[PDB]
Amino acid sequence: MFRILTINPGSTSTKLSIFEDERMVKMQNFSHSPDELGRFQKILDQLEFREKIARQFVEETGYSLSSFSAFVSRGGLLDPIPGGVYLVDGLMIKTLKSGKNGEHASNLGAIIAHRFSSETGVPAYVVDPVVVDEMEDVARVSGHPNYQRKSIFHALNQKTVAKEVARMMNKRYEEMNLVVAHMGGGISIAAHRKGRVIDVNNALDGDGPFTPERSGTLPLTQLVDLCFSGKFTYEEMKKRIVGNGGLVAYLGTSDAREVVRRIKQGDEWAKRVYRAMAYQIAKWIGKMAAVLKGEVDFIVLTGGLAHEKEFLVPWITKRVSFIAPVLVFPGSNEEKALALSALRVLRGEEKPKNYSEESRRWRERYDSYLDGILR
Amino acid sequence: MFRILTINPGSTSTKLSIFEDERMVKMQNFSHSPDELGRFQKILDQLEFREKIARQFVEETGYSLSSFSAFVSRGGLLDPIPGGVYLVDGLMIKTLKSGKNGEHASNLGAIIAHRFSSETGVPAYVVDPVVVDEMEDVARVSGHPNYQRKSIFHALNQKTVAKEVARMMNKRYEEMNLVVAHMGGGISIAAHRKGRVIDVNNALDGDGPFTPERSGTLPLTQLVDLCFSGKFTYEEMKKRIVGNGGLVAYLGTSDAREVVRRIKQGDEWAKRVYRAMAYQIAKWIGKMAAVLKGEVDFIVLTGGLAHEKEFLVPWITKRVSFIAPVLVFPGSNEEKALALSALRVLRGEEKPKNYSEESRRWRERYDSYLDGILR
Ligand SMILES: Nc1ncnc2c1ncn2[C@@H]1O[C@H](COP(=O)(O)OP(=O)(O)CP(=O)(O)O)[C@@H](O)[C@H]1O
Ligand SMILES: Nc1ncnc2c1ncn2[C@@H]1O[C@H](COP(=O)(O)OP(=O)(O)CP(=O)(O)O)[C@@H](O)[C@H]1O
Ligand code: NA
Ligand code: NA
Repeated sequence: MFRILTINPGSTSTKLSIFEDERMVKMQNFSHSPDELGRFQKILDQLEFREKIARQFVEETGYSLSSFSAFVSRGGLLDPIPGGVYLVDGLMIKTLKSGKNGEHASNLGAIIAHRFSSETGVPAYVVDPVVVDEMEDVARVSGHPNYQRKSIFHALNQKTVAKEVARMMNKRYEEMNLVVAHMGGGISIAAHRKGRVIDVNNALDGDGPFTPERSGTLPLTQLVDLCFSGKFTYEEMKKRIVGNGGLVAYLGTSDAREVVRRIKQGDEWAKRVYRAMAYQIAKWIGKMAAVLKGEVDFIVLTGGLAHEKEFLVPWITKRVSFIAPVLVFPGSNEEKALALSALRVLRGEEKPKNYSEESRRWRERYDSYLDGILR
Repeated sequence: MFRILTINPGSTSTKLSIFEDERMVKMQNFSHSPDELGRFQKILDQLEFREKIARQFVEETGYSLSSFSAFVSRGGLLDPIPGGVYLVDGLMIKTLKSGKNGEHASNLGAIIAHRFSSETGVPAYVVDPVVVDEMEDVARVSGHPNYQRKSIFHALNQKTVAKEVARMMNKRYEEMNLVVAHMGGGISIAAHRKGRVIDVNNALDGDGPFTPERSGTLPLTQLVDLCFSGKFTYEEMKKRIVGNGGLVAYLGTSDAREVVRRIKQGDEWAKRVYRAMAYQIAKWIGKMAAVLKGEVDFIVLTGGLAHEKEFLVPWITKRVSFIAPVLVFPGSNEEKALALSALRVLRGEEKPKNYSEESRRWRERYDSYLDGILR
């Protein structure tokens, strides 16, 4: 019986849970109000504030941090790496604290687990960071030398549902081909070729179909124009990619249930914009089908939007069932996903990756690719 | 946004959770040691003890019981009723407190929700009690007039996975035919005919295949003999049906992972007994296939034992795939299951049943059946 602690720091919340083997024994979401949050200049300044909530969470359990077998955290903005469960080390910490790859609340998670680790000797891990990158070189070329397509998406949910589909039919994730569509506030559509995400859109940076809250890919010219059109507000213009865009920008809401209600009342602009979102998701799924050369076992719809079975799901299904049957796996459980990955490691069913080495192996391969600087 | 509280009292534990719509915000399992538990004569005496833990659980949340939209509890030993979400009323309470249908820790749940209800005005519900009974008359005949086959199983998990399978393929639970096998410490195999469990074994009372901890159906003669063979210990002989039987009685453990480890070491008695359990599950699935006249869309393996994909799952699959394809849906989430059922009701997507009336409609039909007393 292994007792595990999962750490999941988000932009506006902090989720923690305790697992005893595969059974969850405690979980609590600690939301943070804009007020309470704006009290910090840089994101790193929240470090002690959030650690305090975690120590407190275990504290009022009667258990001590040394009674745990592992501490597991959501990855963060680490350098590109293959999927898997990594041991938190010195290089990871240095990178996270220096925000060399950007600052994000999720970076605090690994740091927090590491300290819990230095005080108890218990192992700390991070699994499937948002920077998981397992794509093929051909997918990196963008059309212009000083631009690269990068793999930045909800890799944890992707990998997790893919393995769930396999396990459901007692097959191996490694022997299938899938098109998995994670449709939440962010939308990533990935091509899984034999356990490897060979191509996917850069969801986190706003590339792809538009979402309930993001605008997704936008017209090039019209952009470079409205770019320096005086309307320049590096911030304002920058929030139209991850904050103020998509359904919320057209209908004034990012709640699908609200939008479906309107469609049932005869709202035509609402239905036209919602239908356009499904239309885009379908197109991208088509892109990924072409990536797999048509060899697709299943198309999987997952994420919050997969719950909407009256319009969205049926619309997508009609357009893409010619590629492969459609399977719906609604939602996503980050806590359970992280704890199980740590259990597999503790049970010796999976080998822990070493971020340090693993990062070098990746950069070495990427650097050989990047050697296109030869004129 | 509806805030819901789920109440789940078990034999040795108490699980509570708080949902804000479909998002879980707090959950905690309160295990109770034999010492702390044996401090009460009758099960009803734990009433105030467990209520105190629930009030405390919400207490340290900052929220007040009146800020909730609903209180949801696991059913209990109520009189037979169709599946669904019931409003807790006076008749239910009277029945639970009087243990007329038996005493069980799960009975405390509804009672606790009801009080929370009388203090705040908020609605209290119980969903899919273990006594859900939707079988056909033909399935009730046992072979002897003063004996009836009763439907007592983990109806919540059954109903829940069945609907999940449907939703997965965007079809309606009401338009399919399934054989669902819940394989945990208790094993129920049910025939789902168009959204109605028309037949299933009385898992809770020890009828069916043997389990990791229960003996299941036993030889009649050998039983009636060993019945009054002096070895009579109404208790001891009674615990060989739900406590001391099955794998634990043969191998000395009810942990499948432990048993699989032994099989990998060459243990032959272990492998022979484990294989016999799969063998039995398969036979019962065959019984249910005959109940559906072969019209089966899918065979679904769910519950803890569904996690064991090295032996159990593959053994069952080989024996029954001639009936219909096999789908594996491991585990079971009671908290999420209860909260979602209350959300659907609060959202008006499902109508709440009235235990009082619903119980009469059931007994009336049963009584017409029972009218076989006409010589
Ligand atoms: N039952 C339901 N019916 C219809 N829509 C639902 C739903 N539950 C959630 N949604 C919608 O699906 C969308 C996504 O929820 P999800 O939990 O995946 O998003 P997120 O807020 O966590 C952001 P991201 O996906 O980038 O992490 C929501 O924005 C909501 O509009
Ligand atoms: N990952 C895993 N691999 C193999 N076996 C597992 C497992 N997780 C659980 N099990 C086994 O499956 C069985 C059932 O767990 P489940 O959670 O359904 O049981 P339960 O204890 O809740 C009793 P009941 O099913 O009657 O409520 C356990 O008895 C255990 O031996
Ligand atoms: Na777009
Ligand atoms: Na038996």
